[PDB]
Amino acid sequence: XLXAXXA
Amino acid sequence: KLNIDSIIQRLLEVRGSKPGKNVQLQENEIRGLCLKSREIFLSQPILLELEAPLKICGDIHGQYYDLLRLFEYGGFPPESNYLFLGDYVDRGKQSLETICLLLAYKIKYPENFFLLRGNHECASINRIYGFYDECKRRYNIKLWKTFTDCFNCLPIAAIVDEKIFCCHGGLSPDLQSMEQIRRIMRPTDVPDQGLLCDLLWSDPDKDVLGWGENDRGVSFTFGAEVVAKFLHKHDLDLICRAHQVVEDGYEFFAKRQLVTLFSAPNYCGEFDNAGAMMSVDETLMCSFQILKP
Ligand SMILES: [Mn+2]
Ligand SMILES: [Mn+2]
Repeated sequence: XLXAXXA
Repeated sequence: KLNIDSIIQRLLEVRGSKPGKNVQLQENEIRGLCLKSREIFLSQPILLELEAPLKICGDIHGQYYDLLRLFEYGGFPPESNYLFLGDYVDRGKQSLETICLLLAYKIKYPENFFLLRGNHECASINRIYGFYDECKRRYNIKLWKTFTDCFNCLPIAAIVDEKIFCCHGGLSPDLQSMEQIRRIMRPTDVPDQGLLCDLLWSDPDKDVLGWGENDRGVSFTFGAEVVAKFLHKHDLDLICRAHQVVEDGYEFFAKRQLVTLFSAPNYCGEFDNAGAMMSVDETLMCSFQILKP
């Protein structure tokens, strides 16, 4: 979830 | 011309310093690493055919002190052979020292140290996700572009003792044989969707059995049947890949026919994951070394 390009 | 042994000494000098402490190499030493390793990449096949014993590591993402810890546990080169699965840069705070160290060991030990391309070894991705910014801050944009020309020459896949297929992302619906990988031409960016794009980007999924849609906005997901078909067609035992953040540092997929490796503990400072490295010994037995968050 850190931003989908990727938790 | 270039002093490899002195670059490595200066990179390893910060072993046991406060994590985050920089090694500010000269721009022309870094350019030297990029151009010399590129020539070594181009002289070696795009599909690596490697032999055990071998340590296999997943994503590092500029966590330089965690790379130093991996080498502590596994033995610093040439004490062990290494295969890295890509994603050296972005996210972490020291992409420059990380990639310089790996490129320095590649020049120093070109038959005992191997590096695959990840999706972050693409200009369009590492521009956004940190490496451009690290380069601008610490050196310049022209050096960032010199790395681009080096990353375009990285090999894409490895086969370890005819049994373990290694790549960064995973499989492709376009992938029919190993020969297809073999004359992808280098240097290459990844300008279109297709085989090379999928090898850098695709993901396993437990809830698709065939091919599915990828949430990253690019490439595909693949299920257990895909993996099973591929391994049996090419007479392989295991897919070793990376690319995905996993809690234990390693995670099995597709009825243990695939393993994901992530070698960066406590990713971004924010996830509480461990890191893992896969040791394949001389009799093709695998073990996992865990690096704590
Ligand atoms: Mn990746
Ligand atoms: Mn990654």
